[PDB]
Amino acid sequence: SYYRPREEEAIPHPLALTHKMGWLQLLGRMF
Repeated sequence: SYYRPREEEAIPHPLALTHKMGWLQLLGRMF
């Protein structure tokens, strides 16, 4: 695991997915 402050889990949420999706692509575990 790693420190990432933005690291929320909510699939419906615009947490990063809509703006640029910078870290979901390397994370993959929650979505």
